[PDB]
Amino acid sequence: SKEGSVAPKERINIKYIPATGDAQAEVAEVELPLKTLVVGDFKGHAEQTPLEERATVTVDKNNFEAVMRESELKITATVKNKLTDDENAELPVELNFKSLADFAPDAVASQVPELKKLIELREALVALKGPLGNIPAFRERLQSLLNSEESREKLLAE
Amino acid sequence: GSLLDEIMAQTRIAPSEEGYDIAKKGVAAFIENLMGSQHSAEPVNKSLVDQMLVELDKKISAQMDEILHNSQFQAMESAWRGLKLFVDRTDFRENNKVEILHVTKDELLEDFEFAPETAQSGLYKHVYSAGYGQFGGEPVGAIIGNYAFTPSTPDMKLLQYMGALGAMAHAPFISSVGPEFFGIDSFEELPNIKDLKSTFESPKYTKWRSLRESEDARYLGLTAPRFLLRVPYDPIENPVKSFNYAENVSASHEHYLWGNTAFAFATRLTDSFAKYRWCPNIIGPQSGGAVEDLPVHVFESMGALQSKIPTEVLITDRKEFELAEEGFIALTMRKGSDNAAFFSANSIQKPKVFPNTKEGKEAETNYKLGTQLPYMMIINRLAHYVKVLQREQIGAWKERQDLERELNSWIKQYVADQENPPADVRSRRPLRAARIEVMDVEGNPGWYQVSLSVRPHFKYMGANFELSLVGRL
Amino acid sequence: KYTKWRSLRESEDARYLGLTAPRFLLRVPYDPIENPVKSFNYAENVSASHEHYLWGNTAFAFATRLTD
Repeated sequence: SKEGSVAPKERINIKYIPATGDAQAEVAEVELPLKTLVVGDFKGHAEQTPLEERATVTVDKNNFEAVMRESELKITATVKNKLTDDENAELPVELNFKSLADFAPDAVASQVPELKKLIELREALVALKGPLGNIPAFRERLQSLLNSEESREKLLAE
Repeated sequence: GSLLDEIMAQTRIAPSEEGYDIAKKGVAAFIENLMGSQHSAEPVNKSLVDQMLVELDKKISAQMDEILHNSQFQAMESAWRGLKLFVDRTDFRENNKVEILHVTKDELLEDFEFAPETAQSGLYKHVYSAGYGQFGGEPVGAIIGNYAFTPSTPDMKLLQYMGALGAMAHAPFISSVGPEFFGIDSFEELPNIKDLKSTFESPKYTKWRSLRESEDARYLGLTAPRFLLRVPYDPIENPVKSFNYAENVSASHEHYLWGNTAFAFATRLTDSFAKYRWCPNIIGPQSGGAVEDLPVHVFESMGALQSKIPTEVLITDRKEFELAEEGFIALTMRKGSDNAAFFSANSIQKPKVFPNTKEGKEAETNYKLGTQLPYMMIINRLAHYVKVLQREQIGAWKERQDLERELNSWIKQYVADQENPPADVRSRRPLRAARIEVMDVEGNPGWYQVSLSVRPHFKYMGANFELSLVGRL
Repeated sequence: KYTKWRSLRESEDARYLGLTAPRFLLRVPYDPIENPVKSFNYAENVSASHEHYLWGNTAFAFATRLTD
């Protein structure tokens, strides 16, 4: 960290060392944004901490998916069971919401294990419809399964 | 192993490469339901698969109209998706921020019962001291109340402690009244009310008519009926991924995701600020009080094809004017479309009748301008700017003549003392005249009782149009 | 291997040191049609080794732009 210089003399000795600079820190009167405080019940319980210790979170369009994920909106309730022939049956659920698409029935039914087997039932039926009507030899062996009733029921349990 | 023979004869996925475990579950599931009606034909089976999907969707969507539409779910969906309607509309690039506070409505009155004075409460910490009462901190414009107010004592004690909080931090508390506030217990019978003035002069509302007369009620607006948030889903209009979901909405209109209109009224506080950097512009169907892009739901009525009204009642013009005199920010809906409008943002304060002197007839019109609340929001900003601007100055070398000048040369960029300026000069400069009279305090010299006396422009409300014919002229 | 390089770069007097380009070509190999020689036909058989081309040093060519 030393500039190469010459021996000093009656001749003039130019050297290059860059200087510290003068900033003179510029004024900037920033203005006040119109800040609102949305207050109200945003989760499914009553928090045990008193009000003077809990915090306010700032939400804009870019971080709304992160504020919703870190809230852990866990909605646990007992709802009516309409998956069987019982009218007086009930079925509690367990919900974990991390995005705005978790309100949609694609992700609500995916978090209910009684509905994970019904979408998997439908996905197995959409898979059937493609190769069903293309090969006309499927109905030829439906009558063979109509004939072979013993070996068919042994394979349905598997 | 005949099921393996059907996979190997199926030449699309025969030699156990990919998708052979899913299609094996497809064959075995269809045979278990095939015994209800024996038939052997693939194109009828292509309908019989579909006849096992329509009966399946009757099993699933009847369950997903019960996992949804629950009082714990829907009240926590409208309180959160309605926030997304407040985040998506407000332009955060145009100097806007919004704080989110988790309270519950029963906790909040206990928190005002917690402190002996409202100036030591826990909500006073988040409204005043963490925001406005803070060096450099951004101050609070308004408080959205995501509540459903009753006229009972645990909800008139809260608003008495929110009007006093709103008079300290200079921020009006906007929330909404419920159906049970009007005494109807089911909301769509509101236009059936034939006299709403006599309803409010009932002895059930003694803690309401005493709230209205109070001085700090100026910072309390209570908003509209309600508004719609989510269109119910449909396998053609708004589908879902890998599923067909027809949300069977019954005759009960409580199953629609009805939001709270303190969200939607604060949309107009902020979309007025994102355009003109002020907020008197909240009461215009073509001038900034128009809640646009509401959800609509076209369903079949008794013969005709109508639309579900996005606010739960059709507020007439006489009903809205009777709500305007009684201190309510009502939202009339543009009947037949997806728009709505505010017309008058009057706070709950009552214009006090002053005696018929020269000053009394004057000060009655002076006190009337305080209650209306677009005009509070052009002086709440003249309490948030001036608190911040005269906070930096502490410790300077100033005078009383210098104090008069740093304020008069400041607010006269907000003053357009002009009878007819253009439509942009009126809203960028919302004031019209401003008087500042700086005085002293004797005994302890150097304490300055100044009197900033602003004056606004005046909007458009009511006329007469008394038609006739002349015949010649 | 470059500890005496990354310590050269941080130094103050390294400001007066530029190190130039790959290399550049100087002489087209001769041809009895294109660039002939007097009273002789010379086809310079350039092999697959590209070291036989007259490759110059680009400190010549970068100082061409200092002077032009």
